[PDB]
Amino acid sequence: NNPEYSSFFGVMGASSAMVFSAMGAAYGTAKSGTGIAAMSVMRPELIMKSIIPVVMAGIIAIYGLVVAVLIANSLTDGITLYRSFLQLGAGLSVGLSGLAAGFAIGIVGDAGVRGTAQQPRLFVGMILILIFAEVLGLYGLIVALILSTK
Amino acid sequence: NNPEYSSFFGVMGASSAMVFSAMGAAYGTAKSGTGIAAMSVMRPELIMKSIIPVVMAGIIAIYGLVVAVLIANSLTDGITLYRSFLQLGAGLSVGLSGLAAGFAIGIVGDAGVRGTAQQPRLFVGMILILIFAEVLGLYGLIVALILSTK
Amino acid sequence: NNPEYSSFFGVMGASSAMVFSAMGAAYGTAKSGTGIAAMSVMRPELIMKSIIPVVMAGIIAIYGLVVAVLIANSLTDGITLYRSFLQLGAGLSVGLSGLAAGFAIGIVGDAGVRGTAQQPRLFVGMILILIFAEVLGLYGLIVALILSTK
Amino acid sequence: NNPEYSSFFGVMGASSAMVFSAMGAAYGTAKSGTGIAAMSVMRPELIMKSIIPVVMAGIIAIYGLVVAVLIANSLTDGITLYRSFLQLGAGLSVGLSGLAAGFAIGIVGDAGVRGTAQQPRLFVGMILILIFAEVLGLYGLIVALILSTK
Amino acid sequence: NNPEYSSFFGVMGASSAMVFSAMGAAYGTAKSGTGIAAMSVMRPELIMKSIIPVVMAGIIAIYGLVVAVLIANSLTDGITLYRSFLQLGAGLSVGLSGLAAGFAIGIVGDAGVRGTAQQPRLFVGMILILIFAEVLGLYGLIVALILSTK
Amino acid sequence: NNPEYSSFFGVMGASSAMVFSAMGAAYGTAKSGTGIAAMSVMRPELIMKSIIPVVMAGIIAIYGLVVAVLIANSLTDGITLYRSFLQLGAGLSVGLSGLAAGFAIGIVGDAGVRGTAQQPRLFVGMILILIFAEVLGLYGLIVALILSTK
Amino acid sequence: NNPEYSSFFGVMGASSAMVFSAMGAAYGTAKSGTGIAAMSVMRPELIMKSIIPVVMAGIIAIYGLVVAVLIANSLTDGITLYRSFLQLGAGLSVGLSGLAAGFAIGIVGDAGVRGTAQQPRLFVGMILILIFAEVLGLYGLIVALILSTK
Amino acid sequence: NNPEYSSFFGVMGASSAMVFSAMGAAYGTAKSGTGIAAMSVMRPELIMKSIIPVVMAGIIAIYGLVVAVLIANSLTDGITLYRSFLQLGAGLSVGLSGLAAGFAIGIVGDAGVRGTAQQPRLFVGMILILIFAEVLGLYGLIVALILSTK
Amino acid sequence: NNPEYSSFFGVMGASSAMVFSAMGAAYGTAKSGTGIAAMSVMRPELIMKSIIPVVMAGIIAIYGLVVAVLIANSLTDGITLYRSFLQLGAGLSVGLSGLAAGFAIGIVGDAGVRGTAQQPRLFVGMILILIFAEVLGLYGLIVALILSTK
Amino acid sequence: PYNLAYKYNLEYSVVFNLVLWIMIGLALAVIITSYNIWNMDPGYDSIIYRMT
Amino acid sequence: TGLELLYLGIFVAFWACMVVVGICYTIFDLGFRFDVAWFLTETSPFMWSNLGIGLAISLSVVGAAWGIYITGSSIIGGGVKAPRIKTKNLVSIIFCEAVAIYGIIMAIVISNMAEPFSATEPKAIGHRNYHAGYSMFGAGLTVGLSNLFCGVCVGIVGSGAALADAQNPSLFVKILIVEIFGSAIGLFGVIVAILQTSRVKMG
Amino acid sequence: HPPVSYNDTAPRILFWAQNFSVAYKDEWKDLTSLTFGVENLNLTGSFWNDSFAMLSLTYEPLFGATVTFKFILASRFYPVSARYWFAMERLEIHSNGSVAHFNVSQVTGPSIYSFHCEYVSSVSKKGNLLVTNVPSVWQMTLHNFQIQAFNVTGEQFSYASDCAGFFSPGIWMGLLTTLFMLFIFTYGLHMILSLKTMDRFDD
Repeated sequence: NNPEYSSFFGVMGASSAMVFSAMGAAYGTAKSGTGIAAMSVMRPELIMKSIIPVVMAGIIAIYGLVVAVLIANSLTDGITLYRSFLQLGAGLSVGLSGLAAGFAIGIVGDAGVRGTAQQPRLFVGMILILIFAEVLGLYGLIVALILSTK
Repeated sequence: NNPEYSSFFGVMGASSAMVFSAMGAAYGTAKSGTGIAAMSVMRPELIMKSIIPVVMAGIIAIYGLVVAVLIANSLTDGITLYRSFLQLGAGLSVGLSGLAAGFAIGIVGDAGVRGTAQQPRLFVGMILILIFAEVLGLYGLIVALILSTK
Repeated sequence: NNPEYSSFFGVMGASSAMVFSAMGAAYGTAKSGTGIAAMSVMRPELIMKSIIPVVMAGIIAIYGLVVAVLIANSLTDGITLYRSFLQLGAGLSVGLSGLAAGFAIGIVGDAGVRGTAQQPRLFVGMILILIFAEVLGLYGLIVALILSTK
Repeated sequence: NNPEYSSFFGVMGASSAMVFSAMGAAYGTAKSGTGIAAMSVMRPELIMKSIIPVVMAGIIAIYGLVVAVLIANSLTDGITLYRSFLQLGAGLSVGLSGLAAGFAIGIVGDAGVRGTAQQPRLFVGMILILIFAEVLGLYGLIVALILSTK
Repeated sequence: NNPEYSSFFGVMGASSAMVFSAMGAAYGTAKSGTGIAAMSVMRPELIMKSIIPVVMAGIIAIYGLVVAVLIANSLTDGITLYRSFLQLGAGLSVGLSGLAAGFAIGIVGDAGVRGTAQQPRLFVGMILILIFAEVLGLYGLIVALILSTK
Repeated sequence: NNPEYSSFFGVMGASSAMVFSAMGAAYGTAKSGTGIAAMSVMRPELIMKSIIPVVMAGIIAIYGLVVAVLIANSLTDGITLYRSFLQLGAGLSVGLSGLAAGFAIGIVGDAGVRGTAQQPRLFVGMILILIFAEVLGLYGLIVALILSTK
Repeated sequence: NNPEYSSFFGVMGASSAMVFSAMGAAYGTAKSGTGIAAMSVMRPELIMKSIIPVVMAGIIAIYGLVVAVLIANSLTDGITLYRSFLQLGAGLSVGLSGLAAGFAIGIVGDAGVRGTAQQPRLFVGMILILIFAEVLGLYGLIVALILSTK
Repeated sequence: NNPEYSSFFGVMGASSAMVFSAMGAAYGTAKSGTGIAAMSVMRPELIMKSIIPVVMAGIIAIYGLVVAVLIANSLTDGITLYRSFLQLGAGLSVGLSGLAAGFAIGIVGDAGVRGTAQQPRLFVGMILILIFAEVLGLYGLIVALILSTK
Repeated sequence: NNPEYSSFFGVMGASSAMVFSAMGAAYGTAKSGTGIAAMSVMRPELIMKSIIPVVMAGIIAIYGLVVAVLIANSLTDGITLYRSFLQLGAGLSVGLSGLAAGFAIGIVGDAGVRGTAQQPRLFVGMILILIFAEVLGLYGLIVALILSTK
Repeated sequence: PYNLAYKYNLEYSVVFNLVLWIMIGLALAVIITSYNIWNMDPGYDSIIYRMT
Repeated sequence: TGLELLYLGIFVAFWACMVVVGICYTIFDLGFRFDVAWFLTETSPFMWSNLGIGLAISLSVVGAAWGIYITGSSIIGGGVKAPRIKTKNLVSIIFCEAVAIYGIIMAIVISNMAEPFSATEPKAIGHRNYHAGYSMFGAGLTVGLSNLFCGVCVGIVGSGAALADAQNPSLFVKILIVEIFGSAIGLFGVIVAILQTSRVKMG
Repeated sequence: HPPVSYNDTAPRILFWAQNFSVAYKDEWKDLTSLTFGVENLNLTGSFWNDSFAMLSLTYEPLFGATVTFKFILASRFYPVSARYWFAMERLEIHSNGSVAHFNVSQVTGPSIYSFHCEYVSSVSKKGNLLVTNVPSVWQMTLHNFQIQAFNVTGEQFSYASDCAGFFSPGIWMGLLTTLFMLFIFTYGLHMILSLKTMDRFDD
């Protein structure tokens, strides 16, 4: 009685959970990567302090991957077409949130890296905005986990 | 008796409400933060003064979370295809309201940060202009909440 | 007798009503904030005056919100397909009219703010074009209020 | 009872597993090599260091083979049409992860090897930031194997 | 029982297999060819030894050619409606793999002949970097030999 | 048994074959001849020898024209719905290969006559690069004849 | 048995033939005329030895029209849906072949004319290019006539 | 016997004829006329000598009109549904051939205007090139005169 | 009897009759008015001479309007659906031909602005060129009248 | 086979619409993100000045 | 500049898909699955009335707004040194609100005839209303875009007029004549609309 | 299953169904067993003429009532397409003389080709096939039906024609409204993306 072709939702859902988050990840190592390259060109002594946004990009990768595997292992062929659809929606939400976090972390990491070298007082604010990007990723993760067990 | 696939539109509403506001916050914080990294570098005495757009983008993200979670926790299988459409409309409404609000606060915050770099008198009026866009987002939230519980 | 799918037209109308008017109000705030930020460095004594178009952009948002909340109240499940259509037309019309009025308000605002920056004599004329734009926005409100009961 | 040519989602998955990865690794080599041609202008002794990011760029292509060969071997005709979907999802996931890793590796290896051509200290940060790109590709392969085996 | 219009899946596979690789080889000959044309001016002695990436783009195209001829060898009208799909996937895969490999080889070989002209030491390193792209094209070959024989 | 719609494919392949190859030749001669005029401005004695890529561009169109005539020879009203297929496959394949070849001819021949009239030693290397393009077109020609015979 | 869309297709064949031929010829005449207008000032005497590419775009028009009118004279109502295929393919083939030929004629004629503004010897090589332009036109003609006789 | 919509094709034929020819003549007066306004500033003596391309655009208009009215007076309700195809194709053909001579005349005349300004000897050739363009116009009219009466 | 909905063709006949024609009219007037504003700056005596393009853009508006009024007079419920085809064709013809004449008179008109600004003699010639465009507009009219009353 | 139908799914139109919409939406998102990440600007300054 | 590339891609894909589907349907001789009567009989005339009204007001609003800001920017630029400009150029913004009223009044004209049907079966029920509400749609979009472009032309012409009035205010009426012409074109639009709504009746 | 057929001089009417059932007292007398496999069915009242035909499938008097079903088959020419189109529009159920009438849904197509829609039924949702009131306690369904009763050349049916077509009419106007909404929205988004910051200030 369960309608067929239901799993187009969930199978794509796990993927989409990690797709846009993967794009955000590739963005997060990108621009801040160049900024860190420039600021270790000009002064190598703060090279270790400039790695935090890269770790944040890793954390956004975590945000994508946890929901991705949660959708993957919550799968079957005879689904009631309701939960599968919910998994699709959760995947889209978490992926798009991770992509937003990737954009924010890349741009702000580059800006704050190029900033802290001149004025050291910008480093703390850079860190704060990195926290805000993580909070965006967590917002997406929250809705994803709600939709994973509704 | 209910139409098939009925409840899906409300879940897409939750996803849109979430993601559009997430985009809004990710942009509202990013360009404002570049403004901070470009302004505070030479007038670092205003670091604490110019975090207001970031908090406002956070408020937009919270609006997105609360609407998305409210819709996600009201879900069921037995919908008459009339609750789901209202939830979809509410979700799109608040999501893109947060998106436009995020853009507005980011650009106005960068402009006002540089302006108060040049002229401290702006600060209060700058905040007022930020209140305007936040209240636009609040209007969107009003309509979304009226539709969600309808 | 009641046609199926009768409810999605009017809710999307109310959506569009609050959506496009919100875009217009965002436009007004966006451009007028760039104005005031550019301005007050030279003449900080006219900041209070430059809030004239900003409140009016907010009022465009109020137009859209008024129609959206009205349509939100008047919706139902047992629609003969007629009322929902009236709601759709009213909402989309007020939304696009708010968009137009808001953009006109915004760029006229920045321009006339510059005109006041140099020549004070242009300030009353700036208010003139703004009041005409607000009359346009009020047309957008009033015709939609007519349509929701036609 | 199985619908026609049922394996084709999984066959397109076997394709997508290395399609997007061939795009990605190609991108990564594409900008890296043009960078190297400039680096060895003024410090030919770093022709050995030039090979570091490229051997690691090869891993994207390795991953493109990982699931592609697996599914080129495990394919059959009598498929319930759902594992076929799973394989499609896995393939497109690992492929676009190959794109992500390729993009990040190309641009970051490029910038970092400029900054190593100037400052030798930058090398440590170059490797460190390079880590996260293969972490991302790994995440892609994780989800792809889960879907290829779930 | 085999549905009508089945053999095109294989035929269009064999079609793409070399055609997309031929687009790649066209770029491969275009870019590095123009670069060598530029670099004959200052070092006429490097003209003959700069042919390397062009020969290699040749083999990139041989990959797609081999797959295209193989599928033609295995081509038949009485297909089981599964083998033709494997041929489709194989051909599409190898063709676009050759496309990307040839493009990357062209641009990297162009930059490499720039670099070898300005400094003879780059001649070996650039060769190795080109070997990498050839290996990527070879993986594109590999998967297509597995599938078109499966 | 084959319906009356079984020869669209063959009659359009016979077109495609010359068609895209002729686009290729019209790019090849278009760029090359412009180069020939530009460098006949500088030394007129190489006006004769510089005609090689244009004869070669004609050969690129031979590749499509001859195969097209073969398709016309093998074309009939009562076709098996499986020889028409191979005609379409071969025709579009050789066409697109010729397009790629002629594109390469344009770019490479123009840059080659530039760097050859500048540096006379390239009259070897330019032609060496040229013959690769014809070989690339021959790949398509081989498979086109094979499909015409399969 | 005999459809009417067969006649439709034949008429569109003749149309597209003369259509694209006219496009090519008009473009060629435009570019050639611009070239003559550029060259005429410093070289007033060669106004009588400059019409050649215009005449040869005319020859492309000869091809386009002879095929178009030949197909037009063979139109009938009792078509077995096969000669219609041949007519459509012939017409579109010769048309776009004439388009490409006229494009090549325009560009090469303008470039050669600009080169001949100071280099009278370039005239010979310019004719050498012109002959292959007509070769492309002839190849547009050939298979189209073959199909019109098939 | 002939179905409804049978008369439809012919009227778009006549229309498209006059439409595209009007576009051509509009562009003919477009470019050449502005060229006159730019050129004749310094040579008002040739005001009577360069009206030829404009009247030639007029002649293109005549062609369009003649075919359009020819189809207009030859259409009927009970049409065979083949004559409708003939009129559609003929009208399309002649219209866009008028457009073809249109842009050819526009570009050629704009070049010839200031080409005559600088060197008055260009007049010997300019009208000859315009005659070639009008030969293409006649080509379109020829195809129209064959198809419509067919 | 009359097929239902048959009048739709005629009503779009009226619309398309006037719409594009009026586009062109208000474009020509618009742009000639700006050019003549520049004229008003630089000399006032030719203001009576500057009214020429505008009244003829009005003539374009008449070309549209007369046909549109004819259709809007012939409107009714039970139309044969075979006259309405002519109505629609006439409408789209006269509309877009009014657009044609519109931008034509506009561009030629502002060319004539500066042309007569520096040389009063060119006034007669530019009037002649203008008259050609309204001959084109009358062309746009007459076939519409023929078809709408055929 | 007596031309017995293959049981074309009931309300296949709605399924077709939904699958088309979701596929094009995902395609739009991935393509716009690809276009974004393609045109990044590393700055074209600092040592990049030295390398021009 | 990627947005226009996106739009071009969208349009190209849409058009190519339509062409491919059409040629395939013609090839396989499908039995009027591209049923025009199916596309049309399932269309509520309420669409026609409501969208006529909506377009009629929307396009007028958009054009009037466009003229409003164009004249606003121009007057504000010209008044920097010639503030006597504002004595005269406000007639342009009056013309913009005229552009608005031309559409608003006709929206009321269409809205007077909003009525129900209480009819379900399309065949031969409400034959008159089918053409009536449609015609309301046609007239509405006509008057809408009419007022739209009228406002556009009036606005940019008023911009030219203001920038001319900066240096000499005596020629303002000599420039205002062309605005009168644009108003006349808008009136042509309104007249076509009334001729398209004078023989209609709903329900 | 062997389909039932009008096996007089030449088979002219064909009809299949995987199931067929009717509930009189709200419990379903399964009539699948009596059809598609039963050799002898009472077909006395069936009639054949070109574009003019009837059917009469009488059964045993189960549940104390003689059962019969009657179907009207005809095809009307249309010049607009120059084709004959057959349509089914009324079904009668004769129980003990009394007749129960059932206007039929949009079951239609060309006389050339057959018609298949999987499920068709009086009971709502499963199918529609309703008529004015008719509060009888008889509901019927037809799992995987099929019919081909014009220009029948043999026991084989003709090419099947789907009822669902390619679109559901209940959402086409909704699709169009969404298209217009997204058009105006992308206009707005194109406009807002032209925004950008301010550069260095004036003094």
